[PDB]
Amino acid sequence: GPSQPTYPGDDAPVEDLIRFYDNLQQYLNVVTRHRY
Amino acid sequence: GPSQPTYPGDDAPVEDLIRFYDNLQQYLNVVTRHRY
Repeated sequence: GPSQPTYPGDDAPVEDLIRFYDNLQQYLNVVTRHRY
Repeated sequence: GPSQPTYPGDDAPVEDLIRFYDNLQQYLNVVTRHRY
């Protein structure tokens, strides 16, 4: 659902950043409902 | 370039989250070079 994605940190490795990217993808998909 | 994207905050509005999404898109595009 509209789960607020957790931010690992600034020094987070690119893999976890990919994770955050996908988690933001899901979150944004939900909250924006593709209105951007 | 590989500019480390700035994190606005947890309560950041979805627009700025879109911004961070695109900034992460650029950053990840660079650093991963599409290897994910």
